[PDB]
Amino acid sequence: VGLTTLFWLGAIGMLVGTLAFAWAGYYVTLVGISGIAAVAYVVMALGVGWVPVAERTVFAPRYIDWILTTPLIVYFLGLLAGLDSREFGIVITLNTVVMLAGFAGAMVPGIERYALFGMGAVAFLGLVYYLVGPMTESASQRSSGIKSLYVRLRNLTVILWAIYPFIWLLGPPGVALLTPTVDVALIVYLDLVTKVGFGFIALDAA
Ligand SMILES: *C/C=C(C)/C=C/C=C(C)/C=C/C1=C(C)CCCC1(C)C
Ligand SMILES: [Cl-]
Repeated sequence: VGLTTLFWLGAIGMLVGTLAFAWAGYYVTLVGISGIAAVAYVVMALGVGWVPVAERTVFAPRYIDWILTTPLIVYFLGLLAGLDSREFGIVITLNTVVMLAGFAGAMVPGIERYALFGMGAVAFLGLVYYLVGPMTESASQRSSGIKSLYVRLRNLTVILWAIYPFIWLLGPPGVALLTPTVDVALIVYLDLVTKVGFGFIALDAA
């Protein structure tokens, strides 16, 4: 099982999700979430964007993907919760800090990269606070079914997103403990669940 095989698997999974969401069509956002990831995985499957950094290999399309798709996931959750256009700005700003810090830390060869990782971790804790607190208060004002859908997507999001920084740190970008193949396999699984699984839970409730 090679890296390219794993990338193709993620590509296929994102494509199936993309077509499913487009057919059922919120729906436009889900198409963007999995559609963008599909492209990133194909590019990586073709061997494009594999950037050598010191002694590790960094996958640049992954971070462009995350920077564009994760704010769309937060946007989807913000619509469910009924956020005013100002609350959107805070959470999307916090999200972008996490994503940019990870992208920069991955691309820096020296230990300064752990300083960038730490900053993303701090901003992530602030993002979790807004999901579990203010956004949950806001979602409470909606129908019982909308509130229930928000809570289920929120917990899926919070629990799984919290695993990514550990995979990053244990993988090549960090202490380089986990091997690239295992690290990639774990992230392909998480990407598929936080995007396509996310989407199908929304379809089921609709
Ligand atoms: C579809 C892709 C998803 C949902 C990716 C999520 C990624 C994260 C939640 C990553 C978080 C990180 C930290 C909290 C600190 C810095 C390193 C990151 C980017 C792995
Ligand atoms: Cl990476």
